[PDB]
Amino acid sequence: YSTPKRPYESSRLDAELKLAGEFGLKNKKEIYRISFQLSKIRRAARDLLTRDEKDPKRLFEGNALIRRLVRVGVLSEDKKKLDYVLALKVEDFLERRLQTQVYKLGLAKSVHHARVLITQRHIAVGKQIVNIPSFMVRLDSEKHIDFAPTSPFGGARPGRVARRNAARKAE
Amino acid sequence: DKDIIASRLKEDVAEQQGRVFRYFGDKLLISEAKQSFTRVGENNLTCISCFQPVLNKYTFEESSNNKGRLFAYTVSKDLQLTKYDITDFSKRPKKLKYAKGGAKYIPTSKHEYENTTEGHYDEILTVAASPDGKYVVTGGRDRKLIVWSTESLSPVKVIPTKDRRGEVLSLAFRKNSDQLYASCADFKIRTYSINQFSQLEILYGHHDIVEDISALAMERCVTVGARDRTAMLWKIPDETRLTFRGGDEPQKLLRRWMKEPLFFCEGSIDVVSMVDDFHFITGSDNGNICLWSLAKKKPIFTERIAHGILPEPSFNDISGETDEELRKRQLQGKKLLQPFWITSLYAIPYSNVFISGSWSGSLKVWKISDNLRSFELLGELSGAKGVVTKIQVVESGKHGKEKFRILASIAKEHRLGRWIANVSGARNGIYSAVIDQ
Amino acid sequence: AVTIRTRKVISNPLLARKQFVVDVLHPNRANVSKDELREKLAEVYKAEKDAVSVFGFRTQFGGGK
Amino acid sequence: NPKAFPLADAALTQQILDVVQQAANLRQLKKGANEATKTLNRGISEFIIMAADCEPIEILLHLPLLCEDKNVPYVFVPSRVALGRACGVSRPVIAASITTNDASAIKTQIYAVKDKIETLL
Amino acid sequence: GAEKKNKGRISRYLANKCSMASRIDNYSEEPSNVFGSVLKKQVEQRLEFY
RNA sequence: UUGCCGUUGCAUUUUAUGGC
Repeated sequence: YSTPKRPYESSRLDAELKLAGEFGLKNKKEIYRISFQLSKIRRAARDLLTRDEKDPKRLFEGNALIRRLVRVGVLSEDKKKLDYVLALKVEDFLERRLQTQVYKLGLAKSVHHARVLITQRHIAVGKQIVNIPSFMVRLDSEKHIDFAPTSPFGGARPGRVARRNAARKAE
Repeated sequence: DKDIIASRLKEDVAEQQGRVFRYFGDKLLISEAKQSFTRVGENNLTCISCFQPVLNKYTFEESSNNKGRLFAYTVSKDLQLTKYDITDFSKRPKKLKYAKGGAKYIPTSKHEYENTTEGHYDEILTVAASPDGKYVVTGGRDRKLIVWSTESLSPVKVIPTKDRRGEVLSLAFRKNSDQLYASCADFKIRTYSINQFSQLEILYGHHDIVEDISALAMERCVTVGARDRTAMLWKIPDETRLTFRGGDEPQKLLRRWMKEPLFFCEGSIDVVSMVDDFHFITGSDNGNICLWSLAKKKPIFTERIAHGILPEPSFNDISGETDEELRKRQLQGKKLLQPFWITSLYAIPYSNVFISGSWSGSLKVWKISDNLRSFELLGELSGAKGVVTKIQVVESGKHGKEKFRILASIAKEHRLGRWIANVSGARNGIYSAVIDQ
Repeated sequence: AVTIRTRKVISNPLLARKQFVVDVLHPNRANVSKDELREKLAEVYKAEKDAVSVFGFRTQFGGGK
Repeated sequence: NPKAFPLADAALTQQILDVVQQAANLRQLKKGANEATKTLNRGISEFIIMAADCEPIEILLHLPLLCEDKNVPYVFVPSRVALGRACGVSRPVIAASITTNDASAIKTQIYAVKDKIETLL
Repeated sequence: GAEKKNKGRISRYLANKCSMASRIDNYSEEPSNVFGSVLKKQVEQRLEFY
C-alpha cells in the first residue's frame, strides 16, 4: 500500500472508479498496491536509463528487469528495451491478475463471477488451488488455468445444494 | 564359459541397468520379410497392443495366466475391440473374441462423474494390454477407460476421467508392472494402478493436448503435446519433469545448406517412443524424426522429411479453368507441398532398431548407430497401404537368434480426425511382417 | 487410493538410522493416519512398524499432498 | 502472383496456425468459407486465413474481394488438413476468421500476427 | 419460385452447392464444366436417399 | 483374411489383391 500525494482529485476519483469497475476490484487499496510497485519498478528503471549505455550495471540489471517483465507478461517480447519499461502503465499490471485473466480465458462470463469462483476455491493453476484474485499469472502458466479436481465444476462430487436437492427430489 | 557369463548378464542385468543392449542392427536382414496383410472389416481400426508372456519374470515361475501363447488386441472406430491370436508365426492373426459398444451404453445422469456404463459411448481410441496378461485397458473420446478381462473381455471396471474434456488419447503400461500412464487431452497425464483399480496421481504441467505417451521399466514417462513443439519427460519418484523443445528453423537450415533443397518448419510433435531410459525418439508434423537424450535440449539427430512429401494435386482439381498453363501455375511449383507427417512410431525397447509409419503405404525401419548419436535406414516394408495407427513388435527365438512379427494397424483415416488427402486404396486391416535371424 | 513416496534417503549409521523426507499423495482422503502410514512405510521398507517413525507432517494448501 | 497470392512461408504459417488453435480454444474463431464471409460482412473479423490447396481454389477466392474491400488482412496457408488440425476439428477446413473481441486473452499475439501479415502484403 | 423436411434439406443442399458453383465459374477467368458435373453428381447422389 | 463387393485355387478349402 501507498497513499497518493493529493488523493481527493475528481480526476483520480474517476480513475479509480473506471479501473475498479472494469477490472472488478474491491476498493482503491488494490489500485494503490500495484501502482506502488509500478512506481518503484519504473523509478528503478529510469536511473538505469540516465546512466551510460554499456555500463555493465545498466546492461546486466536492465536485462534482468526486462527478463522479469517479459516472464510476467506486461512487456511483450517485441519491445525488449528498457524505455518500454518506462512506457509501461498500471492497467497492464492489473490485466495479468488471475481474476481478469480467467475472465479473458472464458469459463467465468463476468469479472465478478470470476472473482467469486476464484474465492470459492474452484480454480487451480495447473496443480495448486488458488483462492486469491491478485495473483499475476505468468506467461507460461497462462494456459494452465482450469477448474480444480476437487470442485463440482471440475470433476468432483456434485456440491451441497446439488445433492441436497437430489435427496429432496428422491423424497 | 565366458559366453554363458555374458548371456547371464544380458538376461536381466543389462535391462535393469537400462541402456540399449540388445544390438541386432546389422544382424537383421530386412528385404525378404513375410509381409502378410490381413483385412478386417471394422471401419478404421485405430490401435494395436500385442502382449507376449515373458518367461521367468525376473525370478522364475515362467509367466502368468492356456500356458505360453502370445496375443494382440485391437480397436475399431465403430466401437469394437477384438482379440487376435498371433502366436503361430508365419500364419495370419486369427480373430478370437469381440466386444462392441452401442448407444445403450450412454448413461442417464449424463452430467457428472458417473460414466459407470460398461461399454462405450463413441469413438474408442486406443488400448494397452497389461504385461501380466490379466487385463487390457481401453480408452477413447468418451472420457472413460475400461479394464477388460483378457479371456472373456468382460468389463471388470470402468474408470471415468472425471472431466468435461478428458478424452484419453494414448495409454502406456510401465513394463513388468500394472501401473498405467494415460494421456488425457485436457493437458494432463493420469496414473492408475490396475490391480488396485484406482488412480495414483494426476500430473499436470503440459501445454496442449498430450497426444502421445511412452514408458519403459523404470518410472519414466515421455509425452508429447501437439501444438507446443515440446516433449516432456516425467520422472515420478522425485516429481519433476524435463522440457525438450524443438528449435530447427528453416532459415538456419538454409545457412547450413548454403555452403554448396526444400524443407519447412515444425507444426507439431505427434508420436513418441523411448529406446532406453536415456534416449527417446519422436515424430513430428513436418515428418521430422528426432532422436533425443536426457542431457540435452536440442535434437541429437533429427532425420528430415522421413516418409517423403505428399503428391501435389492434379491439373484437373486445382482451379477449374480450361487452360493447362493456368492450371499449372495454380499449383505454385513445389511451394504448397506438405510432408507425410508420421502417425505412429515404435522402438523395440533397448534395441538397435525402431520403425516409423504414416500413409506412404510403407513402414520404414531404422537403425541407431553404435555411438548412439545417429541413425539410418534399414529397408522398407510395403504391404501396409494406408495410414498406420500403431505399430507393435512381438518376438520369439533363442537367446541370440530372433524371429520377429511386426503388427501395424492400418486404417484409411487418421486415428483422431478424418484428414485424408485422397488415400489411394487403403484396406482396414493389420500389416504383419515375419522377419528373422 | 493413496501413494506414499520417499525422497532424499540419506543413511546415518551414527544413529544406525535411515532418514528421509516422506511425501504422501492422498487424492481424496483427509489425512493419512500417522500409525497407518508408518506401518505401510515399514512394509515398503524392511520391517518393524515399532522401529519406523515419521514425525514432521503438514498438509499443503488446497489438499492432495 | 498466381491466384492465391499472399501465401505464407513456413514460420509465419506455423505462428498463424498456433494463434488459430488458441483462438479456437478460446471460442474466438469462426471456421469455413460461408461462416467466414458471414462474419466478414457482419464486420467482426480481425484477419482471415485460407487454405490454398482446396478443390478448386475459387470457392474461397471469393473472399479477397470482400476482405480487401472491408480492410481486413488475409493470408493463405498451404494445407487444408493443417488448418483443420489447427482449428481442432475433424474435417479439413479451408477458411477461418478471428472474430474481434476486446475480452480476449490472445490480443497481443493476434496483433503481432496481423502486423507480420500486413508487412507481408 | 425456383429451386424445385425432405424437400427443405435438399433445397439447402442445392443452394450452397450452386453458390459454390457460382464462386467457381465467376472467379475462374475462363471456366470449365467438369466441376459443375461433379457438383451435379454430388447432389444427385445426395438426393438418392429417397 | 473381410460389413459388403471383385477372387488364385482345389484331387470343399485354398489364397492377395482393388470399390464403398
